[PDB]
Amino acid sequence: IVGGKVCPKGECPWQVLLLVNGAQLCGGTLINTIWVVSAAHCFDKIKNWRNLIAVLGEHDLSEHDGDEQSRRVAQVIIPSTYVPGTTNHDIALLRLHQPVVLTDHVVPLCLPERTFSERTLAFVRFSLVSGWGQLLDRGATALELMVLNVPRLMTQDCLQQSRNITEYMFCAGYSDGSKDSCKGDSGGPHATHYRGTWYLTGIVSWGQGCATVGHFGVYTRVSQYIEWLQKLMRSEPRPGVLLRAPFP
Amino acid sequence: LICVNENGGCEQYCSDHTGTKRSCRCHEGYSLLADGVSCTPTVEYPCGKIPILEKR
Ligand SMILES: [Ca+2]
Repeated sequence: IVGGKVCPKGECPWQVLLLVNGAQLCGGTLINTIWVVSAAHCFDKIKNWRNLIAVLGEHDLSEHDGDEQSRRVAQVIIPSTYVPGTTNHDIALLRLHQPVVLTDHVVPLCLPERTFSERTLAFVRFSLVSGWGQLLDRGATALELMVLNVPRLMTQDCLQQSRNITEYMFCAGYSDGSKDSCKGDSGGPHATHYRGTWYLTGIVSWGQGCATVGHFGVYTRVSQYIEWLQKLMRSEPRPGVLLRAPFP
Repeated sequence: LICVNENGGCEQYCSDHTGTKRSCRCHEGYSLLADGVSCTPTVEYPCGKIPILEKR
């Protein structure tokens, strides 16, 4: 996160930390006790699928306080329409091997319904993005979780404000190279507040470099995937670690 | 009535039937108040609620 502040411990209870072999890989969002939404591109070059870990309750990466929670990722589900190496349909549904135990520090983010999210949330101006990614383009990632409040644009206004952006995405952020999300933040939550409740509206995806002036952040439009997400969450687990499910 | 405008006054989800007939709902872990629009938590950690801020 470039141009943000530290998320006070506990105020980003749904944020997830994805690790490969112990290494920081990506961020993700907890939407239930066994389900984590992330970003497809985070798995394009995955090393050993049998070393994928999700960490809930994490805050400061240099200290263990007992609130952290570790679970093995049992399955990573990706829409059929996703093309590795590209950016459209950048969404992934992870199934934890065992459930996280909800506590004051581990809480799921509401996955809203299609209608509510398209005609009401999609219009809330400011939302939050978080992750332990780079604090500057070509800079070092963060030790403490970062959060940044960014403004969502209209697909039309985004294109023009820049002289590649499907309807499965939406822009948000700022063009003055001062605020944005970076690599390390991919797969993290774009969360919207409405009537006393946060909901998942975007997934940190790609974007021309990090905090690149003249550019906005691109986030996967979650709303285009609620039904996909739900059908899978209500299905029975099929063998295999990496699975591609049809989309729509 | 139809709940397309202002979320039909629902705290969370709503859906409008026939004409003038609408119904607000809540995400799991919540229940709809007698009020008709408000959702109140039914479990210890409802989605989208931040315990440290909630508990004040
Ligand atoms: Ca820690």
